Amino acid sequence: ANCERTFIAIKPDGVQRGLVGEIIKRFEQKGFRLVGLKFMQASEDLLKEHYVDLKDRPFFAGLVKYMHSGPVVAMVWEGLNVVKTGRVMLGETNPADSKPGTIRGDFCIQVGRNIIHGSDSVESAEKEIGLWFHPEELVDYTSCAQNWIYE
Amino acid sequence: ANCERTFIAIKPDGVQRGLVGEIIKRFEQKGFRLVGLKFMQASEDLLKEHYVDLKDRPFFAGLVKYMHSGPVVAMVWEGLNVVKTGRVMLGETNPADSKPGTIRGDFCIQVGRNIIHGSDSVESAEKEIGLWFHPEELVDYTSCAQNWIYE
Amino acid sequence: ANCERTFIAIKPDGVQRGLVGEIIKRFEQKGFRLVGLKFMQASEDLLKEHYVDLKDRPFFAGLVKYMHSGPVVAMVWEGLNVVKTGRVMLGETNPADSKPGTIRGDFCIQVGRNIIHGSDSVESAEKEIGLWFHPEELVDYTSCAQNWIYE
Amino acid sequence: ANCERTFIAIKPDGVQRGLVGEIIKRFEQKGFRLVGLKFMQASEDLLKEHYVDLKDRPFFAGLVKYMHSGPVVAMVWEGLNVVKTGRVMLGETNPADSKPGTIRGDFCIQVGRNIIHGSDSVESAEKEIGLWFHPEELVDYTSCAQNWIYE
Amino acid sequence: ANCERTFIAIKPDGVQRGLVGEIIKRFEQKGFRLVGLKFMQASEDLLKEHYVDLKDRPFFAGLVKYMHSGPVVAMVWEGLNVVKTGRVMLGETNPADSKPGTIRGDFCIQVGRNIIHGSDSVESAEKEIGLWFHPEELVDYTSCAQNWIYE
Amino acid sequence: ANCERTFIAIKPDGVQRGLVGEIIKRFEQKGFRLVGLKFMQASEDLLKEHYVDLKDRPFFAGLVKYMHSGPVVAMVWEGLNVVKTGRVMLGETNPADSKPGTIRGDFCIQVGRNIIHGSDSVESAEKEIGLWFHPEELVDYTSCAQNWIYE
Ligand SMILES: Nc1ncnc2c1ncn2[C@@H]1O[C@H](COP(=O)(O)OP(=O)(O)O)[C@@H](O)[C@H]1O
Ligand SMILES: Nc1ncnc2c1ncn2[C@@H]1O[C@H](COP(=O)(O)OP(=O)(O)O)[C@@H](O)[C@H]1O
Ligand SMILES: Nc1ncnc2c1ncn2[C@@H]1O[C@H](COP(=O)(O)OP(=O)(O)O)[C@@H](O)[C@H]1O
Ligand SMILES: Nc1ncnc2c1ncn2[C@@H]1O[C@H](COP(=O)(O)OP(=O)(O)O)[C@@H](O)[C@H]1O
Ligand SMILES: Nc1ncnc2c1ncn2[C@@H]1O[C@H](COP(=O)(O)OP(=O)(O)O)[C@@H](O)[C@H]1O
Ligand SMILES: Nc1ncnc2c1ncn2[C@@H]1O[C@H](COP(=O)(O)OP(=O)(O)O)[C@@H](O)[C@H]1O
Repeated sequence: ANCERTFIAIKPDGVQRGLVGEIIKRFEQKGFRLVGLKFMQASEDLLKEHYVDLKDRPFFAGLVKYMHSGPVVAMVWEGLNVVKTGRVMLGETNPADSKPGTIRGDFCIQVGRNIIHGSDSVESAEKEIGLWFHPEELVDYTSCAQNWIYE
Repeated sequence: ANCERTFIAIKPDGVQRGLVGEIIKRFEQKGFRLVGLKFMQASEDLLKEHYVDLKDRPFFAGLVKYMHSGPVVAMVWEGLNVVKTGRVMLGETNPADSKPGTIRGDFCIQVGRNIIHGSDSVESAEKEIGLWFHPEELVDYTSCAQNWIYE
Repeated sequence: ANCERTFIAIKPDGVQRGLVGEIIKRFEQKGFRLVGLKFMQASEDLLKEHYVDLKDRPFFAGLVKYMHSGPVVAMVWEGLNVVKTGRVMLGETNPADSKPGTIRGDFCIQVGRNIIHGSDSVESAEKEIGLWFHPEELVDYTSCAQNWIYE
Repeated sequence: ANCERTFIAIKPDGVQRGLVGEIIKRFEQKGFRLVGLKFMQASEDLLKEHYVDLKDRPFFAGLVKYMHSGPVVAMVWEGLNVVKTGRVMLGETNPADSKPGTIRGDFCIQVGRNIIHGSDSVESAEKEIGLWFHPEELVDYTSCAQNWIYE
Repeated sequence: ANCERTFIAIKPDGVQRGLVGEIIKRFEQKGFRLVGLKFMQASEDLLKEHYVDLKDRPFFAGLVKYMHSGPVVAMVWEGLNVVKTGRVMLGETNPADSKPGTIRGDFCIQVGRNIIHGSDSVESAEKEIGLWFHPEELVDYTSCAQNWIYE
Repeated sequence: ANCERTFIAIKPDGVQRGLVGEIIKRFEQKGFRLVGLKFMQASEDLLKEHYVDLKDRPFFAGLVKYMHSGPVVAMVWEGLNVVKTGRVMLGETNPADSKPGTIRGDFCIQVGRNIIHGSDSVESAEKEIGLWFHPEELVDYTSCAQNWIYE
């Protein structure tokens, strides 16, 4: 098995374009366990604290704005190397550099409207999870298919 | 347009059988607007109240127990006639009576494992939404395709 | 076999909501032949003759305006009962009476934004076919699968 | 649970048009258990003995021919009311009368090239199963999801 | 944003093997705009100017014959890097070097039956675009999702 | 064309997680020809011989046991470079190293539960086909789209 968690957020462009279910499907079909799921308009404070290590950049202002401009689906997924694998499923930050088959590769175009975020490290993951979710919103259960997903 | 809402819950079998994404995708692609989304283990109290109109039924205690046995995905969806046509999308209560193309017709077999719940009326819907969600959890936004979904 | 034809048009909500590829796909996988396919910004004059049998109706005016308000995907499909069965595939004129499985029942909500036009009759189809398409534009070929599609 | 079995055969037109996996997917996603699966060119004798209760009809000659003209996928599926439900999933014999959402409804056109067969009764089922399969080709195992499919 | 254009053609194997709806779908869901769309039985003269840079090559003769041997779906797609990224989406010229996820990598096998043409450059695209399409036939409109597709 | 064949088996996790249809569908849609298909519980003897080149590996006994723990779908697929490009479709041995768009990249997580086997060479392929199938079980037919898949 493995209880490694990651934080995946669907951005407002992802919501606005009706990509929520498709994105969730990709994680389910892969065998990752859904741990947390909420739908929220994320506050400026939250998005600032979240994207904080990128305050120095000339897209940060417009970033926080856009991320506050609509609703986001906040998710926590569990499984073996979710963080790393999840990021591969996502694709490269820039959808022009994301390979076909990937989420960004398949469904979006420009880096500022790249539909989705996912943690870049297990460090980022736990910070992002504590920041977007309350402990009691992370649900624990066992997949019926656990023994067929994991040795 | 219409601001009518319905309550849709994905039952623990739905979550266990990896249908969250699929189900959300059908509501999205139909043009309906996601208003609330949460992942939780429902308390028996909650469930008993949820299903209070059925307290006098042979299946009630089983229903409550089964509904408490795993996590559910609680959702709120908005649109013209969402309640009535949301139920059409779900199929009949019994998956044997649900037609191919409906969520239950396509994805499940037995009545006690019918994967999804939908409000049966506007009155029920609002009772159910108030019971499962706080109004601040319900997100207001306008679909970018609104004018293309509604005259 | 049968080389009967029908006019199917994907209205501008269809195009705007990105249902072009999906709608074609459903006719293809049914095993109908793509006879002609044009992406046209239609005209009011063009629309009126098409909708002449509805000039008597209140909505007519705005329909023409809506039908005129953005690009359409204009198409001809060849096959046995492509007229009649294609209308079963469209679902009812009102998306709220359209069954899940049908194109409207899956992808839209309101009678006035019902994403797709089909031909009510072969009578209407021939009338319709010639108005949007000249014989030059219509294509003729044999489906490599024809023998497996019809005895 | 329930161990009711049915016999589903994909006809050569269904194989030739690449519909095998899609058909199997429909049964899997529904929750039915795959019991038997073989791929075969079916003998005239077998097809005659199989379609025997229809020897009196003016399509029987051309039927047996066509059914022998290519390979068939022979399947056995298990579950609650599989025979009856399987036939609903299939659709009406004539694809012009099969509803969208159904296998025939979605993927074929003419009754002589209607892609698929499935037993019309539990009587037919067991006869067809003994006739197409050897006992040792019917595999017994338990779905990991059995308790989520069945009460 | 970006209103750059590219020529994408679905070769006659693509059309014969029923991949029209699926290919469009993949460009749509990527969030590119359908500029123009014609189903043409192409000409040898037409094909030669297109394939002029390959007149020096052995296969050229038969390519033109194959390209000429059945209907094509001729299309223009508008978007940011629709030329370049569209070629990543096509996969390599040889389907055997095309990655799974790409259109060729998923749907075809042999270099000489590679189902789809895309533009090697914007240089080539403009050259290509004008040859198959006149300005009348090209459509102009704004995607209701444009704001969510590009910052 | 090409009459090269490969052996593909769906491992018991593949069958348990409802991926039979999905997997077959990818081989079909790619243009490859299904030659043999059988559903069976593999004997340890069979499996030990199947995997004889790996008898000296730390994982061998586990592999055999796991492979014996449920039914597998044994298949034979034909086409130009099926062996090599069949493996490209599967992903890397380790699903963590398999790219999105591949069967393992999309559908599984751990190396010991990597859902599918494909022959690693022509020599292996023929050894494997001879081991799992009798030549009379392998069905010869011509795809109706052959001329459209192969020059
Ligand atoms: N040059 C840019 N212009 C606009 N937005 C950007 C740019 N670079 C990054 N972003 C946005 O900021 C977010 C965070 O950036 P980064 O951490 O580099 O990528 P990722 O989100 O893939 O970890 C990205 O999701 C992206 O949408
Ligand atoms: N006969 C039954 N046996 C077991 N469970 C049942 C039975 N009837 C209904 N249920 C469960 O109770 C839920 C609520 O029942 P009801 O309100 O009658 O149907 P609906 O869900 O269509 O509103 C159903 O979705 C189903 O899961
Ligand atoms: N009550 C209505 N209100 C608004 N628009 C309507 C109404 N009825 C029909 N329409 C529009 O007019 C078009 C043609 O109407 P009609 O010919 O009766 O239906 P159909 O398109 O099913 O043949 C429909 O596709 C629809 O967009
Ligand atoms: N009028 C007809 N013309 C050609 N083929 C037919 C006709 N009627 C039935 N068939 C074929 O014979 C098979 C058996 O017929 P029947 O038992 O009536 O339908 P089903 O297969 O739905 O049980 C059908 O699958 C169908 O393909
Ligand atoms: N070696 C080859 N043998 C046969 N046909 C080829 C070969 N190389 C290319 N072609 C055909 O010629 C077309 C154009 O070739 P080229 O312009 O090099 O590739 P692309 O279409 O990727 O730009 C291809 O789409 C393909 O159908
Ligand atoms: N390190 C491992 N731990 C557990 N199982 C393994 C390991 N490596 C390989 N296997 C299993 O053995 C099978 C055969 O191994 P190998 O031939 O090396 O890979 P491939 O399947 O790519 O040919 C794999 O498909 C996998 O299921």
